[PDB]
Formats: sequence, C-alpha cells, structure tokens
Amino acid sequence: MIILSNEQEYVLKQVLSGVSLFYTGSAGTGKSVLLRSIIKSLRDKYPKGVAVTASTGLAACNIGGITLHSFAGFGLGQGKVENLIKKIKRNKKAFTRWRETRVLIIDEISMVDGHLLNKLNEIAKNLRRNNRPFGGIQLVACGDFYQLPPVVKVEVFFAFESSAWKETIQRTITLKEIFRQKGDQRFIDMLNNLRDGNVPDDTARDFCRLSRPLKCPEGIVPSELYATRYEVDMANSRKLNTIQGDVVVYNSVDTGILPEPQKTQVLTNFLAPQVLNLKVGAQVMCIKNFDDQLVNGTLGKVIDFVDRDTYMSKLKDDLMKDYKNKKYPLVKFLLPDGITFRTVVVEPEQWTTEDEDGTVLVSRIQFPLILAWSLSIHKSQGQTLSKVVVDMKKIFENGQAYVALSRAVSRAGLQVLNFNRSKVASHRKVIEFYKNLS
DNA sequence: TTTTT
Ligand SMILES: Nc1ncnc2c1ncn2[C@@H]1O[C@H](COP(=O)(O)OP(=O)(O)O)[C@@H](O)[C@H]1O
Ligand code: ALF
Ligand SMILES: [K+]
Ligand SMILES: [K+]
Ligand SMILES: [K+]
Ligand SMILES: [K+]
Ligand SMILES: [K+]
Ligand SMILES: [K+]
Ligand SMILES: [K+]
Ligand SMILES: [Mg+2]
Repeated sequence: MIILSNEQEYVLKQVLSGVSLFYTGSAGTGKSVLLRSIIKSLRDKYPKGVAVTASTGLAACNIGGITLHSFAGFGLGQGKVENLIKKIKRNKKAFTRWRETRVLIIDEISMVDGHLLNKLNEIAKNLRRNNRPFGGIQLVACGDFYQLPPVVKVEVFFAFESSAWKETIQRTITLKEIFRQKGDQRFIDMLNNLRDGNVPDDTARDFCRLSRPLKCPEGIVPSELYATRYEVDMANSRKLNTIQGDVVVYNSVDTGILPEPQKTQVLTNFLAPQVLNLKVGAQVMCIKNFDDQLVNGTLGKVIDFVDRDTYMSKLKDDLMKDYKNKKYPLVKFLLPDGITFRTVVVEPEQWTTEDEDGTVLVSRIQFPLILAWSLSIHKSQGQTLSKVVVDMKKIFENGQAYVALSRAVSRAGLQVLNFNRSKVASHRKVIEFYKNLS
C-alpha cells in the first residue's frame, strides 16, 4: 500500500539494529504507519517477544496493540512498585509476558506519565532479574510531545523527564515530511504554527474562515471532536434525538461479588455502556476485537433490530446470565479498507473485572457498541479523519487544539467552531525539550 | 477538564 520514505526506512533500520530509541515528528508524519512496519519486521525475528502498546485504547487499536497499562498488569499502577510487582506476579499471564518481551513499543508517548514510566522501568528490572535499562527490553517510543500531555487530576511529569527515559532512550530521530495534509501546504503551515503556541494573525484568521458548514454526501457523516465528555455525550444525544424511529433502549446486566460502593465505582469505568440507546441509522463504534477485519474502534451503521434466532467451562457459566432480551442490532461496519462494508448481527458480550485466579469480581453484559458520532479530542489523538467538525469551546489543555485541528486530511473537510488563540498553548517543558534537540 | 483496569 504505502512505500516508506527514506526517513521512515532509516528509523526502521535503527529499530531493527536493537537500539532503544524515541522517534518523533509532527502530526501525520507517518509515525504509526512506520510503526506497523516495525512490528511486522520485528516479529519475523521475535515472534512472541514484541509488545505493542499505546497510551490510549484507541491509539493502541490503530497499531494492533493494547494499552500500556493493560500490558503491564498494573491495573492503574497507582501504589508503590513493591506492591505492583506482587500483583503482576499473581497474574501469571502478565508475569510470563514481562519475561518473554524483547521489544516494548509505546505509541503516543506524549500521554505517558514519567512516573508511570519509572515504575515500568523498575518492574522490568525486577521481574526479569536484569539490571539493564528496562531489564534488557528494547524500548521504542513513538509520538509527539507537542500533542496532549499526560492526564493529571509541576504535577505534569513528561516522559522525557523520567530517569527511565534518560537511561534507556539512546537516540532520537525526527520525521519531517507531513503526509496527512500533504496536498495543502498552507494548511501544513497553519498546523505547524500551533505547535509552540504562538499563532500568527493570518493562521488564526484562516482557521476562523473554516467555521463554514461542511457539505457532504447523503451518507457521509462528519466526525465531531470536543474537549469534554459532556459535549461528546450531548452531541451523540442530539444526533440520536433528531432521528425518528422510537429509540431502542438496551440496559446492561450488571452483576458482581464486590461490595458497594466498590462495585458501582468499578462499573462506572467500563467502556461498555450501562444504557445503550440505538435508533435506525445511528452512528456506532464496535468496542471489541471480534474478527481480524472487525476490531475494536471500527465504525458502523445500524440498519435494523430483530433476531428471534431466525434471521438466517466459564462460557456456559455466563450464558445463563444472557437473558437474550429479544432483539439484536443489525450493524454494517466499514472495514479497515476505506470503501467496503460488512453487515453483521451484533451479539451481547461480557466484560469482567477479575482476580488473577479467574474469579470474576464484577460482570457487565452489553452489546459491544457505543454511539460513535462524536469523540473526545484525547481519544482522537492518532486518528486520521477525512471529514471532521472541531468545536474548540471547552479546550482546556496544552496541545489539545493542535491535536484536534491536525486530525483533518484537508481544510475542505474540516469545520472549526469557536476558534481562539487563547485555546492554543504548549507546555514550557515541551518547547525546551525540542529546542535542546540540536 | 481529559486518560489509564
Ligand atoms: N510513507 C507514506 N506515504 C504516503 N502516505 C503516508 C505515509 N506514511 C503515512 N502516510 C499517511 O499519513 C496519514 C497519517 O499517518 P500516521 O501514521 O497516522 O502519522 P502519525 O502517526 O505521525 O500521525 C495516514 O493516513 C497514512 O496513510
Ligand atoms: F502524530 Al498522529 F495521528 F499519531 F498525528
Ligand atoms: K538473568
Ligand atoms: K499546495
Ligand atoms: K502575526
Ligand atoms: K484561507
Ligand atoms: K443482554
Ligand atoms: K470543546
Ligand atoms: K489552554
Ligand atoms: Mg500516530
């Protein structure tokens, strides 16, 4: 599909030489595309020893991986390293993975906290009896620190400040050619100006001119980016509430042996929704990796709701809980090829909080769907969007404007609402980082 | 005001 540039090939060459490194570049410079090639090559060599990870769930799906937290076995990794190590040792699946890992890839490194990275460093050494940096694991960090910083409640501790980073990262390589907006050089200039936070008048004016409504085909739906979840949930709601069709309500079956409030506080953070509201034609996103083609993050469109089964050791212990309501959603999913579709009948799935031995502590049964329509700027980081409307109203964080506006392929498929330079800012420590790279 | 099980 894609020929790697000579810059992309040079990075790949360094990674295959075993050097622990961080490679960076502006939004859309082909970092993740290269990363997928790195993965393929590194896995010919170490078939079971390449750990693919990203800071967020959606950015991990973009490279066929899992979150950094999920790879570790940390849960949230909040306590002290002495306790985190015991927890990981109880998870014999994660403990084995820590010892069999040869390369650790972390995409979207900007959102990885340096304190988390220092714990991962100490845990790597301990579990592997290896005093090398990261216990001998080759660290491959990939991302852009002008993009979103680690999420906080200076408290913000960037990854490049950690002692782990300084003793492990041996080389930094910068990709310079921007592919996502390559057709529009002015657009690239405007996006680049946002990086350091200083926005010239012409760039600011050129973004305000994008407030014009987008005109799209009948079936082309533009993605909506917002800073907060309230907006995302409201934007999904208003879109659903305009569709007629007597909205179908799917309540989740929530069980568990944990006491309260612990059980409620665990369920609150499940991606699967407690109440899934669906109409006909509602935009949706799959949140489970079913197939090699239909994976977590795949966008789709619901066409109908009926199945009385006619439309043609623990598993059983969990099938009893499946009352099967009466009706499954019929959803047509745009496959990861851009054009073709695949319609499938979406069955309910189970998400479990468990203990290392296998005893499920909390269970939620729900269809693996969320009304997609809208999306947080945080979760957009890493995505490419052909047609997108960005509402900068509640932007509160450094690099959030830059990430949001840089998701677009072109200005013709981008609408910007409530643009303001006050919303465009970068962290002092990020700017000094990139200026020291000389 | 966001993300991470
Ligand atoms: N070498 C290349 N040639 C052509 N297009 C590319 C190349 N590398 C990346 N792209 C395109 O650029 C877009 C963004 O690339 P991505 O890997 O998401 O960059 P980053 O991760 O740095 O944002 C993708 O749609 C991809 O198809
Ligand atoms: F740097 Al990106 F999508 F990962 F623009
Ligand atoms: K050893
Ligand atoms: K041009
Ligand atoms: K100016
Ligand atoms: K213009
Ligand atoms: K059900
Ligand atoms: K907003
Ligand atoms: K700001
Ligand atoms: Mg990327």
